[PDB]
Amino acid sequence: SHSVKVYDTCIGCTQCVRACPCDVLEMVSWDGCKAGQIASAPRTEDCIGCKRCETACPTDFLSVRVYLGGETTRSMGLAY
Amino acid sequence: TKFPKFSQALAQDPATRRIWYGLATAHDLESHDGMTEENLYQKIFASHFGHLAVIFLWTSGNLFHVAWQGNFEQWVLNPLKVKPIAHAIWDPHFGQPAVKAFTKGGVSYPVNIATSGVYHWWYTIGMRSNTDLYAGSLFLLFLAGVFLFAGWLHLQPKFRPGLSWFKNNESRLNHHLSGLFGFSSLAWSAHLIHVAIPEARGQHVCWDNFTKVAPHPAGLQPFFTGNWGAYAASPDTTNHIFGTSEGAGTAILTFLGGFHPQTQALWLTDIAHHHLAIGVVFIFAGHMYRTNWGIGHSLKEILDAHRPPGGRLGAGHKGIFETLTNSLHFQLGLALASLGVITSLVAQHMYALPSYAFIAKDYVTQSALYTHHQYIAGFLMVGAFAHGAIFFVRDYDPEQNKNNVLARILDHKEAIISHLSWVSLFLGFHTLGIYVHNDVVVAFGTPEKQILVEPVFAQWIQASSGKALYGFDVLLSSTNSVAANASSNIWLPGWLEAINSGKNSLFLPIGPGDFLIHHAIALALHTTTLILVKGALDARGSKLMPDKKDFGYAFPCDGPGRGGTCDISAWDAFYLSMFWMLNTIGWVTFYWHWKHITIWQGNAGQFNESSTYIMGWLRDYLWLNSSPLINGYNPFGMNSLSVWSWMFLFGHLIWATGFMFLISWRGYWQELIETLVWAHERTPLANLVRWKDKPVALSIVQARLVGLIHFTAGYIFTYAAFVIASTTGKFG
Amino acid sequence: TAVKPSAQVVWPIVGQEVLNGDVGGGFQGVQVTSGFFQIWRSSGITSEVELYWCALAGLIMSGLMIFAGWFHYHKAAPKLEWFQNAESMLNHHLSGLLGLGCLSWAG
Amino acid sequence: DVAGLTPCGESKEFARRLDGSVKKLQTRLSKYEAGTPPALALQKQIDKTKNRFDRYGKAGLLCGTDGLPHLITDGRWTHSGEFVIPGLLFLYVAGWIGWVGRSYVLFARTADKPTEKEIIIDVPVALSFVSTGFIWPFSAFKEFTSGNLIVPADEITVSPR
Amino acid sequence: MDSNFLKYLSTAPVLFTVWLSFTASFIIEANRFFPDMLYFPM
Amino acid sequence: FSPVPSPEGTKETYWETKAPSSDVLGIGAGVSSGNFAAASVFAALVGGYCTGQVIPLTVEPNPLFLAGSFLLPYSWALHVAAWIQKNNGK
Amino acid sequence: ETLNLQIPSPTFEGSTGGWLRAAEVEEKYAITWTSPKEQVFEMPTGGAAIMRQGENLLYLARKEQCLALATQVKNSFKITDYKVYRIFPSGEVQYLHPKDGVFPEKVNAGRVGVGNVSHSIGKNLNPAQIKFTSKSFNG
Amino acid sequence: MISDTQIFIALILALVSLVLAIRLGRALYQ
Ligand code: CLA
Ligand code: CLA
Ligand code: CLA
Ligand code: CLA
Ligand code: CLA
Ligand code: CLA
Ligand SMILES: CC1=CCCC(C)(C)[C@H]1/C=C/C(C)=C/C=C/C(C)=C/C=C/C=C(C)/C=C/C=C(C)/C=C/C1=C(C)CCCC1(C)C
Ligand SMILES: CC1=CCCC(C)(C)[C@H]1/C=C/C(C)=C/C=C/C(C)=C/C=C/C=C(C)/C=C/C=C(C)/C=C/C1=C(C)CCCC1(C)C
Ligand code: SF4
Ligand code: SF4
Ligand code: SF4
Repeated sequence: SHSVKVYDTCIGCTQCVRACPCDVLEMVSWDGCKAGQIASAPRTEDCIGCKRCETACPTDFLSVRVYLGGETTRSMGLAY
Repeated sequence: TKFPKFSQALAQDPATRRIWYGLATAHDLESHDGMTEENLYQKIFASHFGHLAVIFLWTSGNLFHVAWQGNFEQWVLNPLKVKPIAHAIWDPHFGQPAVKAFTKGGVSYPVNIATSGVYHWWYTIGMRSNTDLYAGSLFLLFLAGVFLFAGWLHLQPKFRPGLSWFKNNESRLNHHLSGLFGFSSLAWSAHLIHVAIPEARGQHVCWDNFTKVAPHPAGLQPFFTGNWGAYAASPDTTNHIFGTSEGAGTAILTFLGGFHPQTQALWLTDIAHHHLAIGVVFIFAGHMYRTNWGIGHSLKEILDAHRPPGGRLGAGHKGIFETLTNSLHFQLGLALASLGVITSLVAQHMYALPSYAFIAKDYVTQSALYTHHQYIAGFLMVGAFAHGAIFFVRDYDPEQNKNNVLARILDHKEAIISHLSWVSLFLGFHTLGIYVHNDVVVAFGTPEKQILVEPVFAQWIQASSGKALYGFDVLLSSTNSVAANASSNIWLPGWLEAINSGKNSLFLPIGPGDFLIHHAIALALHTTTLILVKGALDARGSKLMPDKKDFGYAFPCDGPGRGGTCDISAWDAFYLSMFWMLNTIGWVTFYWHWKHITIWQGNAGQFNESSTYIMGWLRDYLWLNSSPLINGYNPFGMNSLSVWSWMFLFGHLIWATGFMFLISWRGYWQELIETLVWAHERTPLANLVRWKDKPVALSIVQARLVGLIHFTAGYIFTYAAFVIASTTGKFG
Repeated sequence: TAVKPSAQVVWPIVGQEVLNGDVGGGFQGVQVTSGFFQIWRSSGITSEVELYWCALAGLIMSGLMIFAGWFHYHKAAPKLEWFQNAESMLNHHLSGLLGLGCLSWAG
Repeated sequence: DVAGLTPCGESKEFARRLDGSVKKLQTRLSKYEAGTPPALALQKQIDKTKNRFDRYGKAGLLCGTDGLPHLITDGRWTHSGEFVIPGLLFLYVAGWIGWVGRSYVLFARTADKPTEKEIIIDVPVALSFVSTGFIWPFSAFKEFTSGNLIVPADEITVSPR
Repeated sequence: MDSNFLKYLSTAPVLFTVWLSFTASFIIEANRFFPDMLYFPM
Repeated sequence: FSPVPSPEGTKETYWETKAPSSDVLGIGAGVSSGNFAAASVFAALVGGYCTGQVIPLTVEPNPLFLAGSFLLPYSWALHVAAWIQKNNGK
Repeated sequence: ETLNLQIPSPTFEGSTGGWLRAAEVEEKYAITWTSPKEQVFEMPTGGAAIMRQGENLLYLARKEQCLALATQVKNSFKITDYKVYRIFPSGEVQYLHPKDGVFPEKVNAGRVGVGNVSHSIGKNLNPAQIKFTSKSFNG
Repeated sequence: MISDTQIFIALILALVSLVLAIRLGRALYQ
């Protein structure tokens, strides 16, 4: 699977989760940012590696970071 | 599900990508699962013994196929007229016209004519018969077996070297300088003095008589008295017929300089004295480092103490010792940069100063050897920068390298890269502009208007070495000079004869075309360096991707965000610079070959007038010399240049097929493949057969590599077919 | 059959006047391959004066089309229901444009 | 002479270049009548060819064995009109363009919207700047020394490495 | 003259094309009156 | 990544002072600066003499003048050592 | 909670873009939603289908195929009633989306953060530091 | 010229080299 990380520079804008086509990311409560929430990745096995979450990230360096790793049928986007 | 046993991430991939990536990552032992440093160095050691053996099997094969199928004994009788045979052809696809067309070489069977020069090398070093070529092939088969057993043996538990052994820098340097470089150069002098020198003079010396046949009539008594100049007395006469006793001297060590007048090669006594000198020098250099007896240098102490007190290099080389030793990629990069410069020296000094008898009249061999070693040079130099990029990504620790030369190179990475960008642009704009100026003015019927700039600096260098063509009267060219007087009693008479005579490639005449092409090569070397240096320096990060190090050396991209990140990896700057390497070695070998074929006709002025504009390069080199090559077969028959005629088209095909992988990218191909997966599953009588691995399109990095390999292979096969067939078909 | 068509002459500037080659008919110019000479002979022009009148007719049409584009965007722009008349447009482009085009050209 | 070259005025190969270049045009002129426009054009081309070769012969250029002028660019003052002096003219114009553009980008930074000044150029101000370039070596060296050309290394964005 | 038409003529492509046409035009005129200048004459 | 070995007796030679410590001279660490400066001038004169006397090289050069000609580059390292020893108070 | 296998499906005239043998041998995805109307939507795998008024059931080969229909149904027809399931060939039905009844874009209690790194991205360890040791590059 | 027996000696030594190559490749592969 791919490995998806969220760094503590996340402002909790929820945009990376909305971008996610594969329900990899979700919002959890976090007191670090003003929004009271940070992104989380409890479903990186469904991560295809599209990196749409990275594009939606408005932080200077993407708080969400996809690291392409081992490929599976799910992470390869194979309908066969 | 278990082929990449070194990679569980690939061994669980259900696609065809697993096979490709397991094949492509097989030799990257550092990335293998559960890899310790002990096991890494011990597998590299054993696989270095396997490379040693492959080289020896390759050389034994060349010797065996020439001993068996070649015409070596016919060639040594008459080396200027007989064409050397590489090996025979047994091809069941041949027609009888093809069988007849390849039956040259004075034999009764189809053959390939050797362009490798191994006949001239084996002739020069002593080999006379097929029995000793075969004996050499046998000895190399034994040595290949010895190094295969050594590779297996040093994988056994008691014979496994420790990491303390693998990083003993001082003992390895002492032994490689004094034993591997120096003593084997001294032993090579012994081979020349004991075998090659007597057999160049008609007297056979083999293992059967070499302890009862003295190389010198006096014989090891002048050496043990200090009367060393008695070994230079009575050199080979200018009437010497190589291989025979007539005109032969008794000297075994000389500094005559220039060339043997018949073979047009360097004197073998000069070569024997060269390896004796360079041997003693390297042996002395191999006593530099402290190993076990308290004399010598510690490499750590030398590197730590070389920080200039002005502070301009920062901490200097503090910590460079550890970085080099711990980083196999830093060592590979130093080794490959060093080796690439040498095989460029090999290419440049072997055409201008040939050592082998009757080569430099084998124009095909000279062209093939120069082209071969320059392409090897470009590959080694690009790989050196590649492994410097891999060093920065994988082995470079900034905390261990604080304010070093390495940190301070990264600190000004933008000054280095932007000034390489400037010099590349500078040279490119002007060199192309002068070339286009020349093309436009010649096209408009006004060749005089051409901007022709004489290569005065290089001509001054030629004159400084004794060329009298330009009338500089500098150093050796001036008869009454300190430099000229000093070498007059030793090497200058021969050198002046060699340099001034126009029958050799030593300091070939240079004019405006030479200037323009040298500037083109400067643009190419600077631009390949720009791409490679930009890749190495930005390997660990950039404004576009600050954490690039975390992704590795070879990754596809960071996605379409931040504007687009295609070809952002350091591997992708290797990939892009590989085209620039091919382009520069193209410019170098096109220049070398065109200048030499024009000189070899006796028509050097045709290069002098046509090389200053690009249509001269197109019509007078590529189009004019294509005609023997592309007529290797036609509707009127075929000749022995048909194979190069087929290879030339084969290179054009591979090269163009590479464009498919480089222009068309993955999403198109994955959508084709999904329709093929649908079609196979829906076709009756065919859906009984199922793939074990799901067919996927090639990866982004893999297709860049596949297109690069196809481009490169097409480049090599096209030019090899051209440089060999045009020179063979023309013979001049 | 002997003179080569040429309708482009270069200025002598940087030696480029070599491009005014000897195309024939006491003339130097760039040989043209667009087949206009054969079109004009097929039209029956047989005079350079009539080619000047055709150049003026093209110039007048060019002015009328650039005026019509300005007029039909800025002064009188048709509504969408005008453009969505495919039957009317096809009737006029078959009958009027192509049909009277062929009829007038045949005439 | 220099580098074994011959002055173009006494080299026979330059003279045969001129003679062949004039013969090519004279055989093109041999197919036209005297007053016709192609003949007049061809004769002016012959006159230009003769003027070019006549000027090059008396210029101190050095010809090769091929009869074409060669440029000596090692720095010698007897040949400074081929690279050193044209190069000084270039560097003056190039530094002019560079100083003028640099002055305009520094002006445009102090604008209400800096990026409109670079796609819609303030032409009176930019023409004031194009007039500034005639004394760029002094203007730029005083700019350099007064700490206004070079910004310090800690005011420049760099990659983490 | 209209200020918006002058602001249009101050746009980057118009000034670029006019300035490089003026530049090209005096290179052409200088090579017309004084052709074949391979060297600075001295 | 693993301990990198160095020969026994390897000591620290990184310096940021005016001169390196005399330990960078190895076996010449205890030699006085006057002794290096005099050895340096002596080596420069005898090396230059021995070099000069065999500049037209013959097939019979004097081996002592060849060996003595090696004192000229050796004199360079000697005066660098002289500078290091004077700036260490030796 | 569990997938009612009897839910009627949208009216699709079939397509070649649907699922292949890996759906019946590895995994299949299902998406259900309630529609207020008998309305035409676009299939992720091809042409157009008609979702029925009431509850609809779909069988797709990918979770992205399911979530693509989910976005089309939420942005054009305003259905927020979509549940995405992964059905194993064994017959096990795995509920996927939204995983805890609340959309991922909305915070929910009892969600534990996975993948969260306590420092910013420039404080990642260099690869040389993590070489020949199992220690992770995220500090 | 090379005898058939000489070629057979070369083939014997290359077979010994093949066996040692197999043994090294298996050892490197583990
Ligand atoms: C019989 C009438 C008629 C004619 C001749 C045309 C002709 C044309 N229409 Mg059409 N059009 C018509 C009716 C007509 N339209 C109607 C009724 C509608 C409404 C439904 C449209 C809607 C329409 C649209 C929406 C578009 C056109 C376009 C075009 C042009 C196509 C490009 C081309 O080949 O031009 C080259 C051929 C020529 C002959 C150029 C001549 C130009 C004039 C206008 C032709 C007629 C001149 C005059 C009638 C001749 C008098 C003869 C006299 C000397 C005796 C062409 C000028 C397209 C276009 O390019 O827009 C400009 C376009 O987008 N038309
Ligand atoms: C005298 C002692 C000695 C000698 C001879 C060698 C020899 C060798 N060692 Mg070394 N080694 C030694 C002691 C020694 N070792 C010690 C003491 C240690 C421990 C501290 C090591 C530790 C060590 C390691 C860790 C490794 C080696 C390796 C090697 C091999 C290098 C690969 C090769 O083919 O290069 C051959 C190089 C040359 C022949 C010289 C290069 C010539 C230059 C490049 C240009 C000259 C061009 C010239 C004209 C040639 C023309 C040829 C002709 C066609 C014209 C080589 C056989 C490596 C290897 O492959 O393992 C088997 C390796 O990994 N050694
Ligand atoms: C003929 C083929 C060709 C040419 C000319 C270039 C040219 C260049 N390459 Mg490219 N390249 C090519 C093929 C080519 N490449 C291929 C096949 C590859 C493999 C992918 C690469 C990969 C590559 C990389 C990876 C890099 C380059 C770089 C460079 C530059 C190196 C020379 C330089 O710095 O200044 C020479 C400049 C020129 C030759 C430009 C010509 C000047 C123009 C034509 C002026 C003309 C003006 C005219 C009026 C325009 C009319 C337009 C009209 C519409 C009005 C230059 C832009 C390097 C670079 O950018 O370094 C700074 C670099 O990093 N190239
Ligand atoms: C930075 C650009 C550059 C580069 C990489 C090279 C590279 C090379 N040159 Mg070229 N050369 C250059 C600029 C350059 N040259 C210029 C501007 C001139 C004057 C026209 C020459 C004239 C020249 C000759 C005559 C010869 C070479 C040769 C060579 C080769 C050997 C090394 C040498 O002589 O360097 C030459 C290095 C320099 C001249 C210094 C370059 C550094 C500066 C920055 C260049 C810019 C200077 C500036 C534009 C002019 C000064 C102003 C002046 C008008 C007052 C090598 C291919 C030789 C060769 O192999 O030809 C076969 C040779 O004989 N060069
Ligand atoms: C980039 C666009 C382009 C350009 C520059 C040219 C340039 C040229 N064309 Mg070509 N042409 C093009 C596109 C283009 N063509 C296309 C797309 C078509 C298909 C309709 C044609 C069909 C075509 C024909 C049939 C002829 C030319 C001719 C010519 C030459 C003379 C120009 C002229 O006055 O034509 C004048 C055209 C004529 C005198 C004959 C016109 C006959 C056609 C059938 C009229 C149809 C008009 C009608 C409005 C088309 C509607 C499209 C239809 C499908 C509804 C010149 C080389 C002529 C040539 O090569 O002579 C040497 C010629 O006979 N062109
Ligand atoms: C006049 C403005 C200007 C100035 C002062 C500079 C200054 C510089 N540039 Mg250049 N550059 C410019 C515009 C300018 N740039 C533009 C518009 C482009 C896009 C084509 C580039 C592209 C560029 C590259 C690709 C490189 C440089 C490099 C450099 C540096 C080396 C100097 C050099 O050789 O220039 C070289 C100049 C060029 C290659 C392009 C010249 C572009 C034209 C001629 C200038 C534009 C004129 C401008 C429109 C003036 C309008 C002002 C007016 C309204 C008053 C230096 C920092 C090099 C570097 O980093 O080395 C250290 C380098 O590699 N620049
Ligand atoms: C890339 C590669 C992979 C893995 C790593 C690696 C090991 C380091 C590397 C090395 C690869 C290497 C080094 C590969 C080496 C491959 C080699 C050396 C292959 C040699 C084959 C020789 C044969 C089959 C001859 C057989 C002769 C016969 C049967 C004659 C028999 C007989 C005749 C007639 C006469 C005598 C009697 C009999 C006995 C009857
Ligand atoms: C990218 C990268 C990242 C970090 C790690 C890394 C691998 C190290 C690195 C790679 C770096 C690489 C790939 C570096 C490549 C470096 C190279 C190719 C350096 C070439 C050096 C050649 C020199 C200094 C020639 C000197 C000749 C001289 C002095 C001749 C003198 C003369 C003599 C004697 C005779 C003639 C007269 C004259 C002219 C006087
Ligand atoms: S987008 Fe970047 S910032 Fe906005 S939530 Fe996802 S991670 Fe945090
Ligand atoms: S990569 Fe595509 S899938 Fe993986 S998390 Fe970012 S968005 Fe969701
Ligand atoms: S195009 Fe291919 S490479 Fe370029 S960004 Fe999108 S994916 Fe990465």
